[PDB]
Amino acid sequence: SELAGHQTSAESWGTGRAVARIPRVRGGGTHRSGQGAFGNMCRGGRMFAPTKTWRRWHRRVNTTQKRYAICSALAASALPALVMSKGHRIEEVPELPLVVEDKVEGYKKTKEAVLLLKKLKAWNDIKKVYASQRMRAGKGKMRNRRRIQRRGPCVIYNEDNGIVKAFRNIPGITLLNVTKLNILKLAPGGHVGRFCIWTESAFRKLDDLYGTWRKAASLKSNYNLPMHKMLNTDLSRILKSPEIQRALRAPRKKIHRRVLKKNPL
Amino acid sequence: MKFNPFVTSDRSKNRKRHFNAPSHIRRKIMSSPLSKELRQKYNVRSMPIRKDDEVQVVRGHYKGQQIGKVVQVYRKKYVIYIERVQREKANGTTVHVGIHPSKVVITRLKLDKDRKKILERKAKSRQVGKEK
RNA sequence: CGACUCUUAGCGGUGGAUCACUCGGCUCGUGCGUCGAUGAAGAACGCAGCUAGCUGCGAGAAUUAAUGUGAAUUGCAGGUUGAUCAUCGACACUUCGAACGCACUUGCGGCCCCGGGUUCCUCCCGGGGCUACGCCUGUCUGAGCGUCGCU
RNA sequence: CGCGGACGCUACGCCGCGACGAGUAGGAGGGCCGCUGCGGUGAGCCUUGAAGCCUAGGGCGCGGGCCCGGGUGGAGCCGCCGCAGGUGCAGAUCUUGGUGGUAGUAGCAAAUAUUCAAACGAGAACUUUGAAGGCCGAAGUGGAGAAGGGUUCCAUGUGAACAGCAGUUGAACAUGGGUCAGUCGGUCCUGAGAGAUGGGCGAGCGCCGUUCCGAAGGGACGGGCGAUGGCCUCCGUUGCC
RNA sequence: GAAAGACUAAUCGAACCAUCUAGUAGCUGGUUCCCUCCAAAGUUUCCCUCAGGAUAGCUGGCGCUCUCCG
RNA sequence: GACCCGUCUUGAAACACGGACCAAGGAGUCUAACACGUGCGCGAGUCGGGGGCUACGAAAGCCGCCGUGGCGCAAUGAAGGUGAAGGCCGGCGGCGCGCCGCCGGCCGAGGUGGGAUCCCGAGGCCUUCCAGUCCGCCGAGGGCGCACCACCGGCCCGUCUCGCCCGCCGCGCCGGGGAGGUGGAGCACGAGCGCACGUGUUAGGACCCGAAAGAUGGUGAACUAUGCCUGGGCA
RNA sequence: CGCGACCUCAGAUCAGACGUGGCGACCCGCUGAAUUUAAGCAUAUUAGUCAGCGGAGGAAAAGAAACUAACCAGGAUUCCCUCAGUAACGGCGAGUGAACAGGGAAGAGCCCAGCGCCGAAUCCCCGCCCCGCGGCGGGGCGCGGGAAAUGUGGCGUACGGAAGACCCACUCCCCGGCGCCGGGGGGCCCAAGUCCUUCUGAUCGAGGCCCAGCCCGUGGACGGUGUGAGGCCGGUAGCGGCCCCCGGCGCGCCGGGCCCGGGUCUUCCCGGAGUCGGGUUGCUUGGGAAUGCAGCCCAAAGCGGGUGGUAAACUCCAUCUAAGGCUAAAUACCGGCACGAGACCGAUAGUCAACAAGUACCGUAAGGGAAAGUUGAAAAGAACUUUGAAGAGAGAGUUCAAGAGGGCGUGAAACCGUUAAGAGGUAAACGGGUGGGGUCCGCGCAGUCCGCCCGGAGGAUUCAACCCGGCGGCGCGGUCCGGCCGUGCCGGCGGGGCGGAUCUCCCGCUCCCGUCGGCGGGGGACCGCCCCCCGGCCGGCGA
Ligand SMILES: [Mg+2]
Ligand SMILES: [Mg+2]
Ligand SMILES: [Mg+2]
Ligand SMILES: [Mg+2]
Ligand SMILES: [Mg+2]
Ligand SMILES: [Mg+2]
Ligand SMILES: [Mg+2]
Ligand SMILES: [Mg+2]
Ligand SMILES: [Mg+2]
Ligand SMILES: [Mg+2]
Ligand SMILES: [Mg+2]
Ligand SMILES: [Mg+2]
Ligand SMILES: [Mg+2]
Ligand SMILES: [Mg+2]
Ligand SMILES: [Mg+2]
Ligand SMILES: [Mg+2]
Ligand SMILES: [Mg+2]
Ligand SMILES: [Mg+2]
Ligand SMILES: [Mg+2]
Ligand SMILES: [Mg+2]
Ligand SMILES: [Mg+2]
Ligand SMILES: [Mg+2]
Ligand SMILES: [Mg+2]
Ligand SMILES: [Mg+2]
Ligand SMILES: [Mg+2]
Ligand SMILES: [Mg+2]
Ligand SMILES: [Mg+2]
Ligand SMILES: [Mg+2]
Ligand SMILES: [Mg+2]
Ligand SMILES: [Mg+2]
Ligand SMILES: [Mg+2]
Ligand SMILES: [Mg+2]
Ligand SMILES: [Mg+2]
Ligand SMILES: [Mg+2]
Ligand SMILES: [Mg+2]
Ligand SMILES: [Mg+2]
Ligand SMILES: [Mg+2]
Ligand SMILES: [Mg+2]
Ligand SMILES: [Mg+2]
Ligand SMILES: [Mg+2]
Ligand SMILES: [Mg+2]
Ligand SMILES: [Mg+2]
Ligand SMILES: [Mg+2]
Ligand SMILES: [Mg+2]
Ligand SMILES: [Mg+2]
Ligand SMILES: [Mg+2]
Ligand SMILES: [Mg+2]
Ligand SMILES: [Mg+2]
Ligand SMILES: [Mg+2]
Ligand SMILES: [Mg+2]
Ligand SMILES: [Mg+2]
Ligand SMILES: [Mg+2]
Ligand SMILES: [Mg+2]
Ligand SMILES: [Mg+2]
Ligand SMILES: [Mg+2]
Ligand SMILES: [Mg+2]
Ligand SMILES: [Mg+2]
Ligand SMILES: [Mg+2]
Ligand SMILES: [Mg+2]
Ligand SMILES: [Mg+2]
Ligand SMILES: [Mg+2]
Ligand SMILES: [Mg+2]
Ligand SMILES: [Mg+2]
Ligand SMILES: [Mg+2]
Ligand SMILES: [Mg+2]
Ligand SMILES: [Mg+2]
Ligand SMILES: [Mg+2]
Ligand SMILES: [Mg+2]
Ligand SMILES: [Mg+2]
Ligand SMILES: [Mg+2]
Ligand SMILES: [Mg+2]
Ligand SMILES: [Mg+2]
Ligand SMILES: [Mg+2]
Ligand SMILES: [Mg+2]
Ligand SMILES: [Mg+2]
Ligand SMILES: [Mg+2]
Ligand SMILES: [Mg+2]
Ligand SMILES: [Mg+2]
Ligand SMILES: [Mg+2]
Ligand SMILES: [Mg+2]
Ligand SMILES: [Mg+2]
Ligand SMILES: [Mg+2]
Ligand SMILES: [Mg+2]
Repeated sequence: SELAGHQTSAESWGTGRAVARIPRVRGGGTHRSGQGAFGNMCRGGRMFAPTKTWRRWHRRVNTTQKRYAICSALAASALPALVMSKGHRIEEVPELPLVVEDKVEGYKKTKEAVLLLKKLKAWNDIKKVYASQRMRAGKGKMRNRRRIQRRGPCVIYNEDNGIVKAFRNIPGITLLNVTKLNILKLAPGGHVGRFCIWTESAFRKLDDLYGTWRKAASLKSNYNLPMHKMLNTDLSRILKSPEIQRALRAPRKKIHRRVLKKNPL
Repeated sequence: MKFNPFVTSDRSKNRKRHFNAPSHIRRKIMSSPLSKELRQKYNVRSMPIRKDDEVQVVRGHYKGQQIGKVVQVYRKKYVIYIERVQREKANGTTVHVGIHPSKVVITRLKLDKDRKKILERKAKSRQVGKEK
């Protein structure tokens, strides 16, 4: 507030009186009568730079970088190494772009959709969520940030036929929509590779929403995909190729250590 | 999760409406579960407690399989007093021991006209959801 | 062999830092947007069986009626035809205060009307009702050779 | 014929050769140094004992600092890749608290003065009674009041607090008690002066002003009418003229 | 104010209380963790300028075109 | 061996100042703008910041006949205003072969000096002595020559000097054209826009503490200063 | 000197009505400074700002043109982006600083006076009765009384209007007392383990329940309970249920009210006055030979008047009607009651204040204004004995714990007390270097291990090789048959979608003497890219 520290009335005692030329409290017969009122170093009194509300809180980022981050977060939810190293339990899942039929939008019982994540062998992740329900450290306990947990697998559908009431209870499971995708729940924390469970009617829509290189997006205005910068990224099948190992000089890998000086006399 | 936006999920606005709650809601907060003997017959799960009921004790130091009787409810400390749960001071007088009512199972009730109106409604609007 | 003085450790004192908690505050946001001459805001004095304080109320004074709930309140004594806790729509609301009979000592009165010592006849006590300034439409009563003319 | 050949290379890595190194104000870079908090993650640790303190215990780092064992303690905490900040103290006659030296010292010296015996008592250089010896010496260290204070006045108990030593004593504490009017005073009149209405100014809350630019008499008086009733005799009580 | 610049709630060669207010200062004091590398000036012109700032100088940082003729 | 630490100072152990002692708290922060470095996307274009449409979520996603608008692509003059090569060739006009001028065929966006890389490639790189393919190499000299720097020319606007021809619904104080020096923040085959971080200068309380004063609006004559009313006292 | 009447004007404790003071976050009207900046300072700036004064509301003000622009022209006010830190002002120094157009939120418009016509066609109050009446109203009656010709009502207002003709058209409109059909506040109500062995002072913790993975899961947010809980209680979820109350709006009638409109032609009428404007003085604004406002004197006009950003005359065009009025939404909100959340602070912080805080306490006053959180799960808050006049002790006793004792969690340093050790004449303290003495660790006190051969003794369920069964890898097979793909392609009788500043018979309108012709709503073909089934080349199959 603007009133911190200034709802007193003070004036220094001047020189003499063996004091420090500080604003002091105008008289009275109590304890707080000549104690030190204004300034920052006093008991009571204001802080340094009373923080104002018009600090620039928000930021904006361009459009075509928001869409480049979505294409660069979808392209790494397909490798079984950037998902295992993120931390999930994906040792047994039979196919990484996991596409399931359109009759999951007709589920309405979470009892009917655990038998689904058991058949899909994804329950050991939810088991890791039950094995990681713990508290929080610090002053978050008195600000309604009590219990934390660990982010689980995502689920992407096409249309809402009843699935939300049948998944929103299992902790970890984060729902989406293709038409209204999000990054903050695809890249948790700033890191890449959250496990995802696609549906058929959506995974057959990304070709229309984002478009190939020789065909633009038809539900956007004007947008093609970005261009790579180099193709054969694997320089282990480049360098030991017959076109390059021939046109080099000899490799000089002999160590040539310093010699001691002996006296020639 | 809760979706109603006029109900507070805070900690302090739930501790305050508990330590400064009036007596006619202290009535509802101080209830206790019924035994599986009564749960079989009435098809009920919990009732508020009255001065002249019958009680076993499940948890605490004095737990066992004994049937005591309620002496007097003390709804200022959210606590009651039972017949034979007492202990000795220095000189020898017996002082009762406070037990919170959630640790307490009921085996017999104190039935009235104002109690069977309730108990037949907490199974009428119990079965409507069964009719789902 | 001591005493004093300095040094470090163990124990004990003075002191209330640190750690951990929180019925409090700060900022933003939503919906509403309501006082008083039918006596407001504010202040003063009173009220509990044992009571000082804040808090709750107004000679019906830590609350009455009604409805809703349906067995306690509590530091100690007491004594289901509805206790106690809530809501509040029917009753009541002491003295100052824009303050209103004239004053600020709570002091001096007046006009009606009932009860009593009495026997409207004056005074005598008690009880109730009225007696502020400013202005509006009306009713009543009046002034004016400056009006203005008739009778 | 035989089925045999070390280490390495987190490429922001590893290895080798040369010359050099001072440094205030000031500039830059690296910080696996550190504090409080948020997104992520460690199938982390924790009442078979977490934070925090203590330590003649054992060690590492150039250093900032961290880690371990041994004691107390009793319920929540840390590491890594990233984000944000009210983020690191010896001083400012710094601010708020708290304790020493000086110190058992300065000091308890204005107005002439105290002794003896007894009683209650755990206890008496001061308390009460008596016995002397002295002072104020009628413009008093005496008897009563106004201004001010507000329960100090009175009694019975208390002794941990206060009465700058003590205390059986107290203007201290705790329980209770107390202030009686036709004649004493307030009330009632005016004084120097304050202050409304009519009226004047003034953007305005309001201001000058007090007989001055005002239709300022609400009352008695004597007589006549209409009224009423009081034992309507004698009259009251009202209205008008 | 029978006058001295006296007194006006311990305050007078213009009282006290709150607000604009955290008033201005070329002027005094203080300015909070480690290591590594480089390293100075107190001279110039102009200023109601001489306790001060502008300017050139000295210094550090980031790079660049070539060499591996000047 | 060795004076006590902080601080202004040409010069501190100083007979210069602040400092008795311990714990906690304590001083370059926050917006707007601009300049330059640096990281990212799109690219002669870029940007939806304001507006709309569909618990975390007050978030995210879209809209192109919602791209209006901002900066940029084009400068100069006080302004009215103007607004960025030309070479060669045909028959050709007068005159004095040349200019200028009405018409046709081709051509064409400069020049010299340095210039990293590039190309041609005289000559040879053995293993019993002579032919000969490829692969690069080596390589004297010789060629195209990026980026840039210096210089010469040319073009555009403003302004002065010398002087000639052409145009026309309006025939004039009309309009247009050339050569030569001078002024310009300009062209000469683009380089910007939006976001995030860093230092630096500034405007705001602006590294924190510090004055002597200045103004508006209000409270006091219970002490003391003087006039008044009413009473009281001086062997 | 009379009775009389309109006018001007008083009094009343006359009847019935009204306003006055407070809050002051946002608002409208006036009044209005100085610190400060310019390196001084006086015009400027600080500022139409604080303070001061008067008025309201749930929102206030503004407002249907005496308007902008010179275009092929827009068309009430407010509000956001933009123009713009720009045209301009200014010791032309420091510095201040607008609007129009364009895209958007919201969208709503109107009435009187005058001019004239209808026989005051007009209100308010008193009286009686009936209905309803916790917002005092309607209909019937009043030889019952009052105001208005110094003008009450109807039509009617600048988009033109009225009137009288002649033609064309008319069948709903508004409330008020009700009956009746299906947004809001309060109340009470709604899932599932205290299952096994065990740790503990007490479990919510550790483990277990498979071949339905303990149970419900449209409910795993949170809170209470003797540490930590989806399943112990309360609670959350759900177009879940029930019980009350007040409305919004729909339909039946029963009542009263109001008889109204077009088009086409003839004749009439038509607007606000000490104000506009002019001179002047003073404040002001970006407004500059003077934008607005205010004061003094002068003071108008009807083919008129003001404006048309440089003063002045003569001219032409354009656009508007001053001096009188009303009006919802879009916008603002540190106060107020009622609510949710938070990359915030966590008792010297955060509001001054977590607690008997604007309280104690100082000053005559105006005014100034603090310090102060925490036993334990439960007071089970220490019976009794004993010394002492008592305070305070000594044993005992409660709890897991007095090493938690009524200002009681944790218990830091300065500082003091006592114990143990080691010392002591140049104030103590430090640095470099050893030496001695102590505390401690070595869980030291007969000190390596791993490979490989020779030798010594032992024992297995024991090797090499073949035989079947299963998996996996390379395949240059100099080239096994199949596959999909191509930021690879050629031709096609293909079967199709997006675009286009490439081209031109139909629908329509306007124009033309059913015909032309500009303008378009449409076809249809021509291209380019993309998709799609059949056909061919090369190709990888190490994203
Ligand atoms: Mg504070
Ligand atoms: Mg912590
Ligand atoms: Mg709900
Ligand atoms: Mg009492
Ligand atoms: Mg009742
Ligand atoms: Mg008096
Ligand atoms: Mg060095
Ligand atoms: Mg030590
Ligand atoms: Mg605890
Ligand atoms: Mg310190
Ligand atoms: Mg002495
Ligand atoms: Mg004497
Ligand atoms: Mg006396
Ligand atoms: Mg006396
Ligand atoms: Mg006494
Ligand atoms: Mg008297
Ligand atoms: Mg006066
Ligand atoms: Mg005198
Ligand atoms: Mg003098
Ligand atoms: Mg002065
Ligand atoms: Mg400051
Ligand atoms: Mg100051
Ligand atoms: Mg350098
Ligand atoms: Mg000069
Ligand atoms: Mg100076
Ligand atoms: Mg300087
Ligand atoms: Mg020496
Ligand atoms: Mg100094
Ligand atoms: Mg100096
Ligand atoms: Mg000197
Ligand atoms: Mg120096
Ligand atoms: Mg020094
Ligand atoms: Mg000095
Ligand atoms: Mg000193
Ligand atoms: Mg600190
Ligand atoms: Mg840049
Ligand atoms: Mg600069
Ligand atoms: Mg600064
Ligand atoms: Mg001055
Ligand atoms: Mg006096
Ligand atoms: Mg005098
Ligand atoms: Mg009256
Ligand atoms: Mg002024
Ligand atoms: Mg100045
Ligand atoms: Mg200055
Ligand atoms: Mg000055
Ligand atoms: Mg201004
Ligand atoms: Mg001014
Ligand atoms: Mg002003
Ligand atoms: Mg103001
Ligand atoms: Mg008012
Ligand atoms: Mg109101
Ligand atoms: Mg309005
Ligand atoms: Mg209006
Ligand atoms: Mg108009
Ligand atoms: Mg306009
Ligand atoms: Mg601009
Ligand atoms: Mg100048
Ligand atoms: Mg506009
Ligand atoms: Mg709209
Ligand atoms: Mg009308
Ligand atoms: Mg009219
Ligand atoms: Mg339940
Ligand atoms: Mg719990
Ligand atoms: Mg605990
Ligand atoms: Mg729980
Ligand atoms: Mg469980
Ligand atoms: Mg001005
Ligand atoms: Mg005016
Ligand atoms: Mg002009
Ligand atoms: Mg003209
Ligand atoms: Mg008007
Ligand atoms: Mg929310
Ligand atoms: Mg913080
Ligand atoms: Mg504190
Ligand atoms: Mg505090
Ligand atoms: Mg603390
Ligand atoms: Mg405390
Ligand atoms: Mg505590
Ligand atoms: Mg313990
Ligand atoms: Mg303690
Ligand atoms: Mg000791
Ligand atoms: Mg010793």
